[PDB]
Amino acid sequence: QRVEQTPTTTTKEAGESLTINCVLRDSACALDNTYWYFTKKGATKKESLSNGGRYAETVNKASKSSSLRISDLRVEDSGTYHCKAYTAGIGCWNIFYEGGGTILTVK
Amino acid sequence: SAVWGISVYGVFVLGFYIAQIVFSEFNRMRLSDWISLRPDNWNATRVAVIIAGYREDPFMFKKCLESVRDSEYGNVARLICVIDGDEEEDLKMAEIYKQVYNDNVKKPGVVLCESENKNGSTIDSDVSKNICILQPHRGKRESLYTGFQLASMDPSVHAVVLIDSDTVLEKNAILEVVYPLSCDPNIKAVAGECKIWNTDTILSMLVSWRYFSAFNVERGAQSLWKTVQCVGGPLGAYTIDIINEIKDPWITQTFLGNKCTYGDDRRLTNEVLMRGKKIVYTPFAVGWSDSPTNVMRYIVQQTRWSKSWCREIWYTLGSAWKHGFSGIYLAFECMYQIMYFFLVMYLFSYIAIKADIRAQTATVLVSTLVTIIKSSYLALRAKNLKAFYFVLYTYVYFFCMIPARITAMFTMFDARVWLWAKQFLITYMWWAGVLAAGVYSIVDNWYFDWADIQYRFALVGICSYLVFVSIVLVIYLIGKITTWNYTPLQKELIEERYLH
Ligand SMILES: [Mn+2]
Repeated sequence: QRVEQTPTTTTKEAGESLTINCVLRDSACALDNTYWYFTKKGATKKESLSNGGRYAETVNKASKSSSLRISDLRVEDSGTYHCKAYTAGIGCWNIFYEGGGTILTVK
Repeated sequence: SAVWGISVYGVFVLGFYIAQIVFSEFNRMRLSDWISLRPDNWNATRVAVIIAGYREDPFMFKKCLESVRDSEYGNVARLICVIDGDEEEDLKMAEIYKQVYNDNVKKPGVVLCESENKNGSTIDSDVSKNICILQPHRGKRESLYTGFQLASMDPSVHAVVLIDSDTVLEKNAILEVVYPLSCDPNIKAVAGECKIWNTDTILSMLVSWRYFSAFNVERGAQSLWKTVQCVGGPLGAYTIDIINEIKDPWITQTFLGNKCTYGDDRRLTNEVLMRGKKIVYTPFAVGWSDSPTNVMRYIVQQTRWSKSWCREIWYTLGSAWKHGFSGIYLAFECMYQIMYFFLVMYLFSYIAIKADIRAQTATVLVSTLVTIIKSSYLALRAKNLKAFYFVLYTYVYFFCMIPARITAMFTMFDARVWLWAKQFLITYMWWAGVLAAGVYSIVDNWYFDWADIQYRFALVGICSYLVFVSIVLVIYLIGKITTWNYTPLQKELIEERYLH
């Protein structure tokens, strides 16, 4: 059971939008919901992201997939993005699945 | 008056016990149904087990680590060993851990709890290898906290099984505690059935069946209500998340403005209950732990447990309303405990004052009937005939639990003579009081009347009770002589203790 942040690396100009998808793979358990964490370059601390502002996260339950649409990228948005998957239901453990992470460079 | 009181006592106790019985059976049925749909070779959850010990017996520690390694769970991230030692004597525990697991052991000078940086990266750098910590003797919580940090350190850790140094575990026990909550996300903690294996002494034997009952009835019942008031030290599961969420609060528990350096069990569980999370208990997970065999050590242990219970009841009630509908049973249970203690004390006071032989005969008979019913249930549940030894639990309960209760209540607020007094003077005064009541009653009723039907009934009842207790003692003695009452695990434990 693994989670794949398909676009795991990317470099893009400021003042565009970027979409990062998070898919839970090889799981018989249905995805519950997805949490997104951000680490600033150099920094190690992880900061949680919430729906609103420039952050728009879409959650798909049938495909056990989620995606974060971060729009209007500035320079300080440059960092590693991590998705944190959840499984729930009857007999389905509440698990943290951490994806490979997506390092974004904004120039 | 006396007849009404005994009647209500009997009906009340039996009704609550039957309700707890059906609740626990429903809990067991739900757990079995949940397990029935478990996929085979299920290892979805990554678990980092945590050990905490101090001055443990080297042989028992070696057996505990052997059991931990022998567990069949295939998704154990690492073993975190924490020992508040930093002392030449405690190096024996480190040597024992080295002969079983990876030789590497780290001995930080500083305690993470008192550290300005509570992240374990100061003391640890690699998460793949199993790590043992030697730290200055702080006590309990702290040690656990250390482990907690080290656990959380590894992200994979989705849960943390907390095990006492002196605990024998089962290969399955792990999955058995790290799976129940799969069924219900809310479940944030799984109490694991623990069993007293040392049963040579009658006390140990009694306590063993006591444990049995407790775990498989009350715990079970509360488990059904997804609100087990307390987790299991020896065998206890905890979602890493809720842990991280309660570790610090629990690591910083001060009662009346005083870091509670007592039973941690209860406080973190009470914090989890405050969060509104559901706690379930499973009986399929078993962990063998030893029990006190000396009456004085049992007294002090039960006194400490009573102190922790009385200290945690206020917060338990204060947080019980947060469970909405649920929790009502928890409130009923604690109210039952307090009112049951008060009723027992009042009944004994009334018996001592009145000294009516018919009354004492009636209470003895009904208490024997209650213990008979309880032991019959326990034997039917365990498919084992030694559960009938529980009928003697009335003696040990009366002579130990009550003095421990009074000691805790008196010592909650406000050379060696004093300290020794604070432990056993309550118990000695209680024993003197019961003896004085007995002799006063026996002299107040120093008469014989064979023409009185009530007197005849009382005499035949007391004689029957005496012969029953005598034959139970005799069968226990012959069982001890033939070593039949020994637990199955104790036999090979003795075998490889001798072969050492
Ligand atoms: Mn021990």
